[PDB]
Amino acid sequence: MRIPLVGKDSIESKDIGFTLIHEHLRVFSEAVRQQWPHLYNEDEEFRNAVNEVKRAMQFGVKTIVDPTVMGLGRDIRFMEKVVKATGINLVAGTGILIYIDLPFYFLNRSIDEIADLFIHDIKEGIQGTLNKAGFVKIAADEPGITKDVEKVIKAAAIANKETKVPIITHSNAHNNTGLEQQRILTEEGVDPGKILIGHLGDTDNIDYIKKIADKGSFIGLDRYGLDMFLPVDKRNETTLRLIKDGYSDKIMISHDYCCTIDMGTAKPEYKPKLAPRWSTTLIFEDTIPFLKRNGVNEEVIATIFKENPKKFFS
Amino acid sequence: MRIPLVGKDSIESKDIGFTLIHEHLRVFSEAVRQQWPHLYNEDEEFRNAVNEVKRAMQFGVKTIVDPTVMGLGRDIRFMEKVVKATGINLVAGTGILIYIDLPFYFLNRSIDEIADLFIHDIKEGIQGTLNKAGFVKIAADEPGITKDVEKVIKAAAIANKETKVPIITHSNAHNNTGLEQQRILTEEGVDPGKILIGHLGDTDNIDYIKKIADKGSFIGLDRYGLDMFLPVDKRNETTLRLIKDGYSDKIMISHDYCCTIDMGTAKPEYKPKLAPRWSTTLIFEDTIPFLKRNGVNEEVIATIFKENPKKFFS
Ligand SMILES: [Co+2]
Ligand SMILES: [Co+2]
Ligand SMILES: [Fe+3]
Ligand SMILES: [Fe+3]
Repeated sequence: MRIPLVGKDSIESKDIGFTLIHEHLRVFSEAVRQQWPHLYNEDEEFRNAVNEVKRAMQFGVKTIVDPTVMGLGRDIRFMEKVVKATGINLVAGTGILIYIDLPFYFLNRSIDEIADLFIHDIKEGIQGTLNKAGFVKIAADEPGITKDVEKVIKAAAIANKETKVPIITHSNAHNNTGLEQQRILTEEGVDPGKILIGHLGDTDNIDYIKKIADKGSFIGLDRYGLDMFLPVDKRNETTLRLIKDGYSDKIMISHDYCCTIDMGTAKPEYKPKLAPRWSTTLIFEDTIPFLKRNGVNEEVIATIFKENPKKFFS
Repeated sequence: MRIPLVGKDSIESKDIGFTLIHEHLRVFSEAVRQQWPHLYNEDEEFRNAVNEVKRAMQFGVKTIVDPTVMGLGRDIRFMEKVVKATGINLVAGTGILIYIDLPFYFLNRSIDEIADLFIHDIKEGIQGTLNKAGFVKIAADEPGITKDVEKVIKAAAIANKETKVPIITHSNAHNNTGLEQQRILTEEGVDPGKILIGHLGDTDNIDYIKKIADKGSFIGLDRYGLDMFLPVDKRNETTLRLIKDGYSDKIMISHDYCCTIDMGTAKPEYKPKLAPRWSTTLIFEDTIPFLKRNGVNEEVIATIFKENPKKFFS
């Protein structure tokens, strides 16, 4: 297939190259930014995103997939400015990130109406531009598969069947929300190989992770650097074990890094070892060197960062 | 006190004149408008608001209080354009309308931080303008007094104690959310006479309505025309009974009219009598004529629409 890119002509999926599948140029709550602009500094957000993207490119990253959608402050014009300043291939998406209920707008509205919003972004363009969405992003977390969460999942299935774009999820690794997302999507006719079940790297429960991979979907070991969810060393051991056991062709690795994010800062926790620097390049500083010196060869690295994204977007 | 007005110098509260205490120039879900602008037409929204405001002014309305805040799409620049086009006195507010949880921005943030946002809008101005907020708006509905709902209530109390602006609420008339809002605010030191408990006209449970008025707060008979909550005739009978029983000095009347609103349309219900035309002038067409021909004198009308707002803002 051809993948739409922000600020560029679309590319063939075979040309995606080395990809970070889950990173955020910027995240914010739409209602807070609209109501209290004094809390934000767009110039700093722009500088932060440009600098992070440039650093990723210096390590060989060719494409970044950014699943900032409704609920996380997607801004296609900000994204296109970052592209112009860096030259990155940037894949933007459509979708909705909620944990409980949809915004009031959606009262009395059908799953088809929700799907039409996603299809609009895929076929016509995002936010009044010709930049088109290349995937759909959906979520579930601690509250489980609520009524409105299910509506969004089913709308993503409709958009995938109509346009063939893949689906990226946010899940909570400690309930079975990821497993439920996969099942609900596949029951609607979505190819399991067109789904990335997100945030599975937040657990060391390898049997749960493997169960989802064995059902055909990519597994998101996608929060490297967020020690609050799982420390880097345990993520590395889980990643290494999955590679040793033959799961390279389902593994996707990223950081979920937010070059800026507006949420309040949680209480710091200090451990014996110096805290890792969460960024878009931590895997080049820590994870990839760790895998290599544990015997993981170059072909595994190419599978995870090139072949798997290529398949996902094919 | 002096009441700040959008696009005008502040006025003494004695000069507020005939007031509609709860009307919306425009409502939308911030995240949906940001992500799917194709669903909206600002020129139509502007025309609708200007035309409604002009009609209200033709019946003698001097001031409109608009409690559109975070969660309902407050836009101070849109409001100031409507003022420029009409000459209305418009009171804008600050606050947050949620039913369950706050946006992700508020994770790990204190009640004091929330109050600081409201105080910023009151003292410094709304959305980067010098238009200042003249009241705080808070909500609770079917989910009851959740953790985050309580946080917003307590933040409104802090803002009221610091700045002396009054508090308008949204409640669900069929639970005791309005009674709970009143109690929580008064326990924090808010004068009950600085509170309007909203949406009480949605019930004909006169004992519940009177209980709140007797605890010192204004009662919002504030959704005239929304037959889905309560039909006009039963609202009129409840209003008349409250007047007959001596409650004029606590009654506030409005329509909650939204000149535009983005929410999906509920299923229509057709009754034997022609449905009333919900607008900002329905009370001049129906309610006020009904009260007068049932013996309600001009002094009652002046109490409800002039003296009560004056007290509320004093
Ligand atoms: Co996520
Ligand atoms: Co309300
Ligand atoms: Fe993310
Ligand atoms: Fe309202």
